[PDB]
Amino acid sequence: AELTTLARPYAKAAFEYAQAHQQLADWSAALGVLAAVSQDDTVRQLLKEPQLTSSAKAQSLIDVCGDKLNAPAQNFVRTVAENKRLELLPTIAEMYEQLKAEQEKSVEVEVTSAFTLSKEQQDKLAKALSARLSREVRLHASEDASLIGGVIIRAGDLVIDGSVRGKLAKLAEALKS
Amino acid sequence: SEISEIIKGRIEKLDVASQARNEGTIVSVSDGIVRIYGLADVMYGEMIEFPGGVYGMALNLEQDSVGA
Amino acid sequence: SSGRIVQIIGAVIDVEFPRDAVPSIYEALKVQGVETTLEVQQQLGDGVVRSIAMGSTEGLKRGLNVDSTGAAISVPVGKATLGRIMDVLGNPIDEAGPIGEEERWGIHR
Repeated sequence: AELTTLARPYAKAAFEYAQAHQQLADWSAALGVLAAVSQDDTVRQLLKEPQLTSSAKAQSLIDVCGDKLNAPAQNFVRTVAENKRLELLPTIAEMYEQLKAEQEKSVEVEVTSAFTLSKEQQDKLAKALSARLSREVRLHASEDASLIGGVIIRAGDLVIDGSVRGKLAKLAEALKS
Repeated sequence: SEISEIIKGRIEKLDVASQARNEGTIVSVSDGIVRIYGLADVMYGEMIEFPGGVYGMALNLEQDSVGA
Repeated sequence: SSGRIVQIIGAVIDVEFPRDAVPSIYEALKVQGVETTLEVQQQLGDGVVRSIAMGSTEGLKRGLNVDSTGAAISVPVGKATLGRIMDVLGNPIDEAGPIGEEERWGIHR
């Protein structure tokens, strides 16, 4: 199955508890540190040994994180380990942020341009995107010399291409016919 | 990143046991088939040595284990 | 050391044991407080063994304690067995009382 199909129940349970107790910020840090720690090459190896029991894998991961996990977050790691799903931690953190972003009415937007775009232009783009998405947009600008001009915006599955590269492809498709 | 020096310092104290590429551990036993963890260097059709002078042959080299 | 029943599906029962006390293949196990014996068929890993019951499963529950006997099913042999009726485990099923056995042998050879 897709890792997203298996991490949905755990991400939803952690989000409902964090929301009901007003701990939304705390759990973003706990899940983020568990995700990062579970992917380091010595922890990645310890979480695959055949002689360790589920409780020892959970305890080892709890001791490494230490103070970056409250009592509820420790009960959650013990639950994920007992159900044999510690490989889902990076995906659980990713899905928890999606639920939190839609709760706070915010959207993460990726932007690529031919040349560096100034703060005035970034805010001008953000204003329009916020109006159509009816969400607080957070832009992540980046450079791509492949484009000969313009910008390409992407927010989830929505893709708006204003780059002259895309315009040159449309011109080609209309003349090759 | 999220890996603080404290977190990095704690990870170095873990009792992570190193496995040689020529060694493995029996995970399950059933109907004449033995599944083994490790054996990173074993070749398809190679002979495997178990305790008490018993021998097996590696036939399934899967991503996480060897079926002998 | 003792294990605990974790799953029951038909005649097949799964029992979980401490990782340093897992019973051998064909070893006989006894369920605490119930007159039922189990024979280990496979070692599934993670301290779990799969077994078949040598009695009715109507009285079984998840979480019941299970004891390892240290050997395969052992039955009485020799002259004492003549003129007697026995079950799979070697118990007398006639009303003539206990068998005057002097030796017991494992059924696997």
